[PDB]
Amino acid sequence: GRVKIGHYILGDTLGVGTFGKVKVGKHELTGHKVAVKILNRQKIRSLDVVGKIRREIQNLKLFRHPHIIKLYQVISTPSDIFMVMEYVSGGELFDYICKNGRLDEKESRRLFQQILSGVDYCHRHMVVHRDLKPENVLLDAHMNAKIADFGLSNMMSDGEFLRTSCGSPNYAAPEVISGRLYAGPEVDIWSSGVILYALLCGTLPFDDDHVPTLFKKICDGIFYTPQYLNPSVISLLKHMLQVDPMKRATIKDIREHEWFKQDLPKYLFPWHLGIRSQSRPNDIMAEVCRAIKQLDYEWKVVNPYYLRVRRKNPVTSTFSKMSLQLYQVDSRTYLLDFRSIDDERPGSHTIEFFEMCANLIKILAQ
Amino acid sequence: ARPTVFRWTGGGKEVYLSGSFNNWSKLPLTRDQNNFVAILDLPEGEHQYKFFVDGQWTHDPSEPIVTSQLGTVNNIIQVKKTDFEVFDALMVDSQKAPPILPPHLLQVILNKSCDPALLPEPNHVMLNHLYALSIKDGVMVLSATHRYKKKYVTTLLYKPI
Amino acid sequence: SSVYTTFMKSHRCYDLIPTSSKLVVFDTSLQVKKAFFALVTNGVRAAPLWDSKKQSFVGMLTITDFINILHRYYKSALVQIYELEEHKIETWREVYLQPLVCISPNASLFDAVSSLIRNKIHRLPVIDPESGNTLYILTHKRILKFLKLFITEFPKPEFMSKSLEELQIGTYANIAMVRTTTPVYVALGIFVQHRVSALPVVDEKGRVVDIYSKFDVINLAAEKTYNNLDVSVTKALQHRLKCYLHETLEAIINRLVEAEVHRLVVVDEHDVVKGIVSLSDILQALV
Ligand SMILES: Nc1ncnc2c1ncn2[C@@H]1O[C@H](COP(=O)(O)O)[C@@H](O)[C@H]1O
Ligand SMILES: [Cl-]
Ligand SMILES: [Cl-]
Ligand SMILES: [Cl-]
Repeated sequence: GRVKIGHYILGDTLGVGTFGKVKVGKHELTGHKVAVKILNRQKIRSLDVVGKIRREIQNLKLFRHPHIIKLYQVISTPSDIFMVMEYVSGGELFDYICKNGRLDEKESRRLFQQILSGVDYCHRHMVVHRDLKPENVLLDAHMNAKIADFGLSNMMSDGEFLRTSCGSPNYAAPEVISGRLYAGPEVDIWSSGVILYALLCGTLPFDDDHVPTLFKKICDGIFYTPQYLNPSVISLLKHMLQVDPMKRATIKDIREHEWFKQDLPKYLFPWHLGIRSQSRPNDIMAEVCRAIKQLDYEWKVVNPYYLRVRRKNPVTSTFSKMSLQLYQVDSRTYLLDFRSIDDERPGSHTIEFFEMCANLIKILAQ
Repeated sequence: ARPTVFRWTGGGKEVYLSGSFNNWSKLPLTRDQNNFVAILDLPEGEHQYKFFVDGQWTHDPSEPIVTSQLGTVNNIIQVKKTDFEVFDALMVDSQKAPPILPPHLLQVILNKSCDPALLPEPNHVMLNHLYALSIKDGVMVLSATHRYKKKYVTTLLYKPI
Repeated sequence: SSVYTTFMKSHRCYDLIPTSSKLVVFDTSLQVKKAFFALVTNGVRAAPLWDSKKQSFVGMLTITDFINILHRYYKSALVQIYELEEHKIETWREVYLQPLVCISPNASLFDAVSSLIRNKIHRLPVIDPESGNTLYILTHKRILKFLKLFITEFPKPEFMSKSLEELQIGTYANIAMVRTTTPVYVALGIFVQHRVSALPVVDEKGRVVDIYSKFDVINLAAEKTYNNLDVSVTKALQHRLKCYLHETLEAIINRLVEAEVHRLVVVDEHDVVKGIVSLSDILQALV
C-alpha cells in the first residue's frame, strides 16, 4: 500500500521548493519519472499566498520551452494541489558547479545561451521569474539547463511596475535589494549576470557573510575579474551587471554581443510626465483630493499615495477611470503620475482620459 | 485520479487509517519524513475515519470530529465538487513616504529622417501614462501611448485651458 | 470583380495600421492659427477634431481648411488676415459648410477605398467601435503602397498591360493650370472653385516648369509667410514628374508608388500635357 498519485508511485523528496514538497514519481507501467510539487491546501489556506500560487499555476500553464521545466498537469484534491512536471536526473546546476569546477568558456557559454533562451521566452510572455539562481537551474542527463521555480515569478502589466523585492540576496538586483519598484526584465538580466559569473568562476561576484556589507557590494556594482576570464565576456558581464537599470544590458544587447553570438544554436531564438510639486507629500494628496471633489469626480484610496478616480460622463452617460500615484524625483521634489484604467463607445476613451486629466492640471501646483 | 492525502504529524512506530471509505480496515500509513501518510481516491461525499496509532485508537484533534449517539468520536471529511477544479478550490481556500520615481517613466518616445508620424515600439511600462507639454499660448498639449492589439498609438490633444 | 477587388475585400484596415504611430487631435475650441501651426510642427497633412461639448469627433482639419480660410479672408499684404489670427476651429467650421466619415479597423480595405471615392475624400479615420477612439488615418497613398505588394508578386491581368489612353483613367478634360506669374491668392482661388489638389505651372514659353499643390500651401504656414499671397506661384515654390498616354497601367503604378507622389501629369508627345491621372483614379479603377 505505497503512496501514489494515480500510476505514479511517489518516491524521494528531491526538494522543499518556494511553495511545496517536490517528490519523484516513477510510473507503475511505463517507468516514466515526473517531479510532483505537493501544495498542501492546509498551509495554502493559511495566508493570502493563495494568489502567489494561482500566479505560479497560471503563468507556467501555457509555457513550452526546451530550457524551462515543463508543467505536465495540475490536479486538485480536497487534501492538496499537485503539480506534475518533467523530471531531470542532473539536479542543481549549483551542485554541479560545487562538485565539478568552474565551467570552461565553451561550456559556460553553451549553458548560458540556454538559460538566457528560457529567460527570453518568459519575458516574451510577460512573465518574469524573479529568483533566478543556479539552485533553480536544473540539468538533465545530457545536461541541458532547465528553469524551475516560478513561485516568485510575476505577470508584467501594461503601464505597471512591480515592488515585491524577492530572490536570494546574491542573485538579487540593486533596485530589488534597495526596495525600489522595477519594470521586470532588468532584474532577470542582473540575476542571469551573476549566473554567468558563477559559471565561468565557480564563485559569486558579490559575496559577504555580513548581509548589509554584501548589500553595499551589490549596490557598488564592483566585483572581481580573474585573469583566466576572456575580456569579451568581462565586457558582457560589465553590461549585465550595471547598477543603473537604464544602462543595463537588454536581451537584445546580449544577442548582439560577440561572446554570446559564438557557436549559437539556431533553435534557441527566432514633453514630461505628469505635474511636479515641491509641497509636502501629505499636503499634495490633500491639495489633489479637494481638487477631485471640485470636479465632482468619485474616487477610492488604495495607498495614501495611490487613488483610483472615476467620472460619470455628463453627455454619453459612461464611466472613465484613472490611477493617481505620487512619486519622489529629487530629495526636494515630488511627481504626480496619471495612468489610464482601460474599462472592460459613444465618445473616445483616450480623449475622455486627457479631458479628466487636463481638468485637474488646470488647478494643481507646477 | 484525485486522491486525498491523509497525514499523521504525530510520532509512533506503526500508524494505520480506518475509514468508512475502506470498511473500517487498518490501512498502514507510510512514514514520509515528518508525517505518516496515505493517499486514497475518495468520491464526492461525507466520510468518517480514525487512526490506530501504536495500538491506540484516536482521531486527529486538528481535523473535524463527529460524536455519535453511541459515544464514538470519529474524524470527518466532506469531499465537495469544488475540491476538484483547481481554481474553484483556490477561492474556497481564501476564506510612510511616496515611492521613488522609476527611471523608465523618464524615457519619452515623443522626445526621441523617416515618417514624422512614426515612433518606436514603447516599453510596456509607459503605456496609459500622462506626459504633457508646458502650457504655451493658453494651449495645453497632452499625450499618451496606448496599445490596440499588436499596434501602439500616441494620441496628442491640443486643448485650450 | 477583378482579383484586386477580392484582395481588398479580404484584408482588414487594421493590417495597414503601423506598428507605432502618432495621432494629433484638436479640440474644436482651439484657435485656428494654432491648429495649422501644430500640423506643421508635428509633421502631419491632417488631424481629427474633437467637440468637447458634444463628446465626439465631429470632423477633420486638413490643408484644404487653410486654403479655404487663407482665400476667403485675405484682405491684403498690408493688412493681416484678422479672421485666421483670431478664429476658433468651431467658429470657422460654422462659416464653411452651413458629418464625420470614418471606418472600423475590423472593416475591409475595399469598404475603405469605396468610402474614399463615395464620400469624395482623401483622409479616412480608423476609429475602434469598442473603445470609441481614432487609431490611424488611412490615406490613398498607404492603400495603393500595400496593393502594390500584391501585384508585384501576383501575375498581372490583361488590362495592366494596356495603355492609359486606351484604358481611359484620369481626368483629361478642363485641366486647371496656373502660369509662372500667377499669384498664390489666384492659385488658392482655383483650388477652391475647381476642387482640385494640384495645379501645373506653365512657362512664358508654354512648357510646364513646375507644379503648385495643396501641400505647397502649408509652407506659407511653416515659414510664417502666409500674410502675403500677391507673390507669384514660382516665388512661392522658391522654398524648394510626368507620364505618357501610350505607357502601360503597370509602368504608371510603379512610378506613383516609387516616387511616393499623389498624381502624375499626363504629357502628349511634347512638354505641354493632355491631362492628369491621380491615385484616386488608379484606386477607383482597381475597386
Ligand atoms: N489639374 C487638375 N485639373 C482637373 N482635374 C484634376 C486636376 N488634378 C486632379 N484632378 C482630378 O481630381 C480628381 C481627384 O483627385 P485629387 O484631388 O488630385 O486627389 C481626379 O479625378 C483627378 O483626375
Ligand atoms: Cl531545497
Ligand atoms: Cl529507479
Ligand atoms: Cl534526464
